[PDB]
Amino acid sequence: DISTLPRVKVDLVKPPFVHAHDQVAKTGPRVVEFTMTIEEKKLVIDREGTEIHAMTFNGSVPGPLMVVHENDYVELRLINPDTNTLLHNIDFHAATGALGGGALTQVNPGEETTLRFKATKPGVFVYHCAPEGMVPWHVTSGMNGAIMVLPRDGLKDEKGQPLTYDKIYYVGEQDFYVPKDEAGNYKKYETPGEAYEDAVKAMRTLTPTHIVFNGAVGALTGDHALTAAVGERVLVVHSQANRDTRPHLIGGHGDYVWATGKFRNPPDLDQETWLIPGGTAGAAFYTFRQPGVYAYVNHNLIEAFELGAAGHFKVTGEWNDDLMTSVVKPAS
Amino acid sequence: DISTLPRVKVDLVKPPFVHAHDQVAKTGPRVVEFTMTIEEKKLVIDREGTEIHAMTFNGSVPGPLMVVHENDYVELRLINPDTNTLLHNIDFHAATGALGGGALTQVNPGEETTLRFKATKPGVFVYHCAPEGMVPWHVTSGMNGAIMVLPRDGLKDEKGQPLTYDKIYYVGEQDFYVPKDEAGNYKKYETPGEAYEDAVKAMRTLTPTHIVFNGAVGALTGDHALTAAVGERVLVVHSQANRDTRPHLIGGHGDYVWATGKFRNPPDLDQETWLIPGGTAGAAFYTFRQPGVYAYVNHNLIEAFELGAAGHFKVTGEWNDDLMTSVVKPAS
Amino acid sequence: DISTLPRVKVDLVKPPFVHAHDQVAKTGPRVVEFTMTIEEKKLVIDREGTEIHAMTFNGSVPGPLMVVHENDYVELRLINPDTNTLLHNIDFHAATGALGGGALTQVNPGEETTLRFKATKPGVFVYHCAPEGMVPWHVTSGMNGAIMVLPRDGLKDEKGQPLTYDKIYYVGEQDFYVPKDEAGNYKKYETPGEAYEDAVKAMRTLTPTHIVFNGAVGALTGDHALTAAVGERVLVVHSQANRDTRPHLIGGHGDYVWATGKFRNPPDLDQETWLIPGGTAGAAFYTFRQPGVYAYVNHNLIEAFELGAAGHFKVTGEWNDDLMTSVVKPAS
Ligand SMILES: O=N[O-]
Ligand SMILES: O=N[O-]
Ligand SMILES: O=N[O-]
Ligand SMILES: [Cu+2]
Ligand SMILES: [Cu+2]
Ligand SMILES: [Cu+2]
Ligand SMILES: [Cu+2]
Ligand SMILES: [Cu+2]
Ligand SMILES: [Cu+2]
Repeated sequence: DISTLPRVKVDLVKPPFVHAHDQVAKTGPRVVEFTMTIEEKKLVIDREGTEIHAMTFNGSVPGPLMVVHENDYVELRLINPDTNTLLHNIDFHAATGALGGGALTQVNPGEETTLRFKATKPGVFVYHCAPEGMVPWHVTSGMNGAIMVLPRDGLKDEKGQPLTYDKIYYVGEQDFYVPKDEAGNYKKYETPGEAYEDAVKAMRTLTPTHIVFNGAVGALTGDHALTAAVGERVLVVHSQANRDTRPHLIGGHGDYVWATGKFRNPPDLDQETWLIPGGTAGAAFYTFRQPGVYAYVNHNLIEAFELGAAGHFKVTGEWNDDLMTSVVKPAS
Repeated sequence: DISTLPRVKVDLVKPPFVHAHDQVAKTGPRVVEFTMTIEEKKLVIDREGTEIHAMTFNGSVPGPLMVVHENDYVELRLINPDTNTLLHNIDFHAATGALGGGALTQVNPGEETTLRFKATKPGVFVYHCAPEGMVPWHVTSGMNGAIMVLPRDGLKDEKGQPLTYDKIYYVGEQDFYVPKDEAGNYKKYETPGEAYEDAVKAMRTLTPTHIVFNGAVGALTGDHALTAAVGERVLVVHSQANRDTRPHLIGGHGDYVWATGKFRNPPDLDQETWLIPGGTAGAAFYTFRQPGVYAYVNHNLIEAFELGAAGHFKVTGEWNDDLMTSVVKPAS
Repeated sequence: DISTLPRVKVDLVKPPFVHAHDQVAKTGPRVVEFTMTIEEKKLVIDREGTEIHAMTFNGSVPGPLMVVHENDYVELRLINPDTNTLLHNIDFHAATGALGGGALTQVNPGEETTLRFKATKPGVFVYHCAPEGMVPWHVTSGMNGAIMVLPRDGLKDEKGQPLTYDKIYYVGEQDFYVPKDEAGNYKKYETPGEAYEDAVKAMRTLTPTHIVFNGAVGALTGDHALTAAVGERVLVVHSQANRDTRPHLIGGHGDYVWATGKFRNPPDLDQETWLIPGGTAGAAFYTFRQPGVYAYVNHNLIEAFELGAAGHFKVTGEWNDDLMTSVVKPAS
């Protein structure tokens, strides 16, 4: 009887940060209560000042990472305020039935709904909006995120030994398809209905105009760079709701990688680059061994360095000259 | 001596259905005899009525799924009737030597040939036409299918326990590259020779105009939706002869997935989405747990919902409110 | 103390050949000394005579395959002669720290540098040039290669038994993005600075104009076809620094495949086609069973047969009619 289970309310945080949770379950199964509010808003996505009408869960692209344990129940209250103009819903790849919840969560502006589902499979999973007849538009406008369902005894390596992370970050990679005129400049629109056929035409090229981490070119750089220290074990969760991506930590590795994100499978070891299929979330564990700046990129380098799919880690600590050294510094 | 083996003639069926076979081999190795007749025909591939000149094995896109056991011999009689205009052949990725049989099966219109090969590796494998100098044209005009070579003791899970399916479906995903004029309308042609350079130019964009299951937008929907019942174990074989695809069952999972299709490898567990590389067939096993409509899609959602790469399952049975429930239905 | 280790100087060879090495380490850890000289040069990449300004390590696209054992130290002397015009550096995906060495190896023309790093993870790894603000231009102009770090006890199969290769080849697959005018003809340029914005614009299409093995259409064909004999165990290392590829040996298989190239993981068995993500190197082991010509291709067949991503193996020996035979040769 689900009514006899403990309930716990989670307060979500903005990516790339992740709400507090326990890796190993410290309670029995619980109903884990989340609330998200849909926000349609203008977002500046690049250095040129290109501004799109984003569709978001909780004001961010991506939506927040939700974290539960296997065989918990996830209960989501989804709010569509009357300040929005569109119908939205939510589909969880973690859930079973009703198009992942999409069939049960259609909310017009001024409506709310509450969905409960049992998290029966451990892994990281995409969630996204999926309104009938409009699915790729919503998803490619930013309306996606991920949920992590941890095994009750936490993560394990290929030999079944515990893998415990010290820090976790969530990188949502978003492909935008900003409509272009024939000269190649981005077009702007006065209503969603007036933008829609042009959105569809831009999507049908299959060529994103921008591919960004955390919602904008340069979002995970500067004062918003990811951080770690030498010796820290970091889990990076990475999702892409629509298009394949190939994450790579420049100067590092994926020590243990679940490229398709499902923790019942043994991880791949020592990866340089891993492929996360469109519509999947993956997770990579790394222990930093050197200080300095790392670039975390989609290793289609055009996507990384021309279209925006790159962020930085700033790592503190001691340099290890055994692992790498300049023997002769650049000279004539 | 192959002449001392039993011979069994198979009568093929139209995808997404699969000819009758045994999962566990009930005989010793056999020569399994198949016949396919090449048919060049006009096919309407979308709701707008876009009509292409398809090149098919046995009148269908994809070609039929052939099913044998490891170390059977496959004997194929390939017929190119004099009503066709082109040279064709057949390459099996399951076979060893002679470009998969392609070098030995070149048939002009009015010719036939018979190829025999030993199915030495268990898995699902693409087959396709591959005439010298014209390969991608034939393949992207529909001339591809798959063959499943089952282990003699049937499929096994990651622990080596039997996995037995109740139903099997074959989804062939086809990328078409319909030539477009500068305004973006599809062009039409009076002969294959007159279409060819325009075909090549359209292929060189690397951007399909259509991506469809079972040969047309909406082919696996409505009265042609895939079916199952709650509790049924279903194997979905999915092939793509030219381009990567990322299947996803909306509302379900791949309980056991061989994303690159080869059964000597342990399956990946609990997949949301899996990547099948171009030129590969993969196979996903799922036990349905909820009734209703599921969408089976390529999870590039643009490819799914704008370009045609989506089908439906209709699943009968009892709803499980423990797994998913609406707690508060959408309301003001 | 690294000064007490043996030093061994390697003389590199042109791809697809690989310098001589031992599969099983016959010495303790060593400092393995390599020298590469950067060469900017004009290269004819297709049958039409399209000529690009290539940027190379050691005069070749790809750069040479370096081969060391796990926990060796790699010491590279990188030379940028004053005959070149650009700044270059080198990033090794095998290395840990300083952006894979990129931060420590920036060499102006007329400069050289020496980097040492410990090869701590066994696998095949990409290396490439990565100058700040210009990364995809250098990489997509040919400035990439791979390094193989073998386990000290050589390669092993999925059961931990030795896999020993008789021959090894390195296939570098390169995506070029040759700028096109509006009519679609390739443009030509009088300086790198004058080409750069057009390079960027061509890259931003995400649609390569050429995809080639060993630096040009047809490079691994004819007198430069790869060779083997029936019964020979061949390892093919394949890298792609920027874009996903899906290798396939037409008429063969990948008996044992490390699609993401890392030897601590068990190989995938019996692959028809495998996906190597952009920014990764993979390795496939095959024992030839039939003589004749094989085509080794990217199984996006458009990329293979229209854009250049295809090479040949010529295999000597005895035909096995048990594995494949023409029963009835093509006839009326
Ligand atoms: O085929 N693009 O996901
Ligand atoms: O690179 N397309 O398969
Ligand atoms: O998304 N191309 O690597
Ligand atoms: Cu929405
Ligand atoms: Cu989805
Ligand atoms: Cu054909
Ligand atoms: Cu093929
Ligand atoms: Cu360079
Ligand atoms: Cu790199």
